[PDB]
Amino acid sequence: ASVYAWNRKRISNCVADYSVLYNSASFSTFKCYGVSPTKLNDLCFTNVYA
Amino acid sequence: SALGKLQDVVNQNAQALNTLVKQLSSNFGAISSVLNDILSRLDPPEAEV
Repeated sequence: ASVYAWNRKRISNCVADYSVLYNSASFSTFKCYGVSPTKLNDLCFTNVYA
Repeated sequence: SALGKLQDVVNQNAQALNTLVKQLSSNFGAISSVLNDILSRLDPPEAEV
């Protein structure tokens, strides 16, 4: 979708594997704060908003 | 209340101790007041700052 109408998705009640995303190396920018780029396998929270 | 001095001293000591205990759990500008959560959530450079 467009930037002013960005597609909003909610992720919960499942299992998230960010190791494949981090090791994919097909993403130009992987930039973030509050959580390290790694160490997402042993962490989880209430919900995910995409 | 015939021993107001001793009770006051005890109350002041307890209040100081409780204030220190409460201040143990202050953010101090950080993302969280729990050190373990920061260490288990954040990368070593930002974790150490």
